[PDB]
Amino acid sequence: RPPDAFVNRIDRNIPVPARLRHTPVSLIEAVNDFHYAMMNDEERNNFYYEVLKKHVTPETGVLEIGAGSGLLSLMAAKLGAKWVVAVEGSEELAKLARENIRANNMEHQVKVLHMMSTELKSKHLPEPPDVLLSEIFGTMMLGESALDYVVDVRNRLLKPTTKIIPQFGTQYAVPIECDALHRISSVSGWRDLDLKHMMTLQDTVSIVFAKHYGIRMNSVNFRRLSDPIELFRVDFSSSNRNDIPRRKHFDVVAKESGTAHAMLFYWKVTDDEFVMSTDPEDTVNNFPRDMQWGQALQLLDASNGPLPTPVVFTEGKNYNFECNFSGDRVILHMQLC
Amino acid sequence: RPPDAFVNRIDRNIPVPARLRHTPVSLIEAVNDFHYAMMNDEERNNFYYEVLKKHVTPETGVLEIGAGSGLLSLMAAKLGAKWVVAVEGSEELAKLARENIRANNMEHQVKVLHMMSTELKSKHLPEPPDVLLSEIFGTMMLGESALDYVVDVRNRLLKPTTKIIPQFGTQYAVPIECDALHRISSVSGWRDLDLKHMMTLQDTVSIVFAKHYGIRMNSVNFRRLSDPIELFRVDFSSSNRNDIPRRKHFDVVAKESGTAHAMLFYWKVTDDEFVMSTDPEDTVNNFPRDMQWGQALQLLDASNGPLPTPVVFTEGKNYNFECNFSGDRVILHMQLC
Ligand SMILES: Nc1ncnc2c1ncn2[C@@H]1O[C@H](CSCC[C@H](N)C(=O)O)[C@@H](O)[C@H]1O
Ligand SMILES: Nc1ncnc2c1ncn2[C@@H]1O[C@H](CSCC[C@H](N)C(=O)O)[C@@H](O)[C@H]1O
Repeated sequence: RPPDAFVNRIDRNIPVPARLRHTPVSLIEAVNDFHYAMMNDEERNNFYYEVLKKHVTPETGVLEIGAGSGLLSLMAAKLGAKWVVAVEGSEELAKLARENIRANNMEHQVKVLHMMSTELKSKHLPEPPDVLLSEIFGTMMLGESALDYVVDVRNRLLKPTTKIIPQFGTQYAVPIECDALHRISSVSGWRDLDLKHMMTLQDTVSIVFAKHYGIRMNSVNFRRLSDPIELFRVDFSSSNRNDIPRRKHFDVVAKESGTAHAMLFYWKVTDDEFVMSTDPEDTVNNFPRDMQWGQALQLLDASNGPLPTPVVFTEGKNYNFECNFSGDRVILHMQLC
Repeated sequence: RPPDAFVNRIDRNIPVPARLRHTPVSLIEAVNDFHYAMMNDEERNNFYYEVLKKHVTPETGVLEIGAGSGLLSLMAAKLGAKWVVAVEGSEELAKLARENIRANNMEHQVKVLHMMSTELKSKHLPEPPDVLLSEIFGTMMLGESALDYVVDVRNRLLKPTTKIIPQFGTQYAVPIECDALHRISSVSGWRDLDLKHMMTLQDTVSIVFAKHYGIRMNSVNFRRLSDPIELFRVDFSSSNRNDIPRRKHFDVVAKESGTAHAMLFYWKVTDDEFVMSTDPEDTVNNFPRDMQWGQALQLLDASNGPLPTPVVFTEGKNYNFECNFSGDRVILHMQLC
């Protein structure tokens, strides 16, 4: 009986079926919160299948960072890989991956190791892999430290001819007007009652996932006020942290007049002709993707006064933004200068 | 300098304006996550204004449970209340309420006490109030223990003629088919790869807010498969916990054929002719309400087998559900029998 069995925190008058009772709550939460949505992103699954298909042969050894359900590792095995090893940091997700492997009679082909990729050593593998596979992207592309984890494996366990899937990733930002977002992130007053003091607290610093607001970008009216800003691009086979500056400046030309309530962040990952994008334009008919990755938002303050100042764009004018990054390049912030 | 100053957990390369720097993170989170949306629910504000208007005179003393921003207490003062006392459990929200009161020059009329209502005593008030006011409703109506807190004050601090605002609340449930929800809460497979084992973990126990899924009910296709089920009704001036059974059974007649993926929960609060509803039908044009309260969902399992069994409705047939409550009546669960 696990100390964190699901049944423990449920009220004793509420029924819990046997299949859930003694399962750790953390696993039920991970699968219900994330994994069903991931597995229903058919375009994501197809992207990985098509890219793997270009590379996997009976002679190809495949290493995956982050087994999860085991789906992508199962794909590599389906495609006839020589061997597949997947690392998974979560003990319970590792067990679950093994169950899915068992269900598809592939225990002889796919091995799941419970460990973080940082702890993986050459002795844990039959030989250096021909393919390195991962899907550890966040709502922000590098949100789950994809670059750092791939770099660590790339430095230590691969060989010169190893194909890293996926190869490329680009993080974008675009200033947007969005009245729905504005109405849940600001206030002025109610009739003759002044509530402007509430604005002193407006969080124009944090990156917040659209999901956290309760919003799906594809389901509200918003306007992109400029062409997309490429914040940075990485090649997972060659890039390092220092390929991304700690501070960058961008000249943003307004294509539309309006209020830039927020910066909208989305990304695009590619490998040869195949593309995995979180641009709302590309996810109108991909509800599971909008639920699993969605997009991120940072509210914009034009200045540093006692109250936030709206960022107002006039068509045809230039707007300079300073982008600051954390050391690991995971956290960023856009400030009008 | 507070130990939990907002600036503390922000990366040192990311700018933070003075207005945010030394403010406790908990306050910034509460206001950004909840209070802007609340304050932009114009129908909620109008409901309270109109009900207060029926009762508040220069002779009326008003007690509010839960000051928050201070908006509703400010309304009572605007309407010319004799005196207004609002309790607020959060020290920082109490301070914020006081700031809003100051901004509207009403410090002589509205007093905010930092305490939970359970700690409020007769000596803290000028006299027993003529009006008790609260907006402590959750996504589930009793989710923030509204009944318990009102009952405690009602037992101790009021007088026979005290008007309790709002008077009535009714919690509803309705079985729904919703393909979008289904696609982020289930899986069967991917091509020839069997993923049915993942279904052993489907959480058909928890009440989960639509917001948590990332979903807004008014923005996805869903079908109500029966008339609404009234789970319980309360009169805040008279009801107690034992007016709600610990277990209830409901006969639900299918009006439509389809799969009942989930029970959808919403509520309606009334006082005389005025209504505050979280039924999606009533919130199509109230985005802030859908963001602040929204609706709740419980996934349905027809049985207690090793895998979940879909609940399938055929038009014209009867379906029996057992509703179990926690002791405080805050948590409930619907099970097909
Ligand atoms: N550096 C690392 N080492 C091992 N596991 C990791 C990791 N970073 C993330 N993970 C795990 O990787 C998974 C990412 S999501 C699962 C992806 C899965 N292969 C699929 O495509 O369907 C999570 O289960 C997480 O626990
Ligand atoms: N029993 C209780 N005693 C005191 N404060 C409470 C309470 N239950 C909830 N609260 C506080 O009540 C507030 C509810 S939301 C704020 C409502 C505000 N009066 C408005 O209508 O705009 C929160 O700030 C919460 O901290």
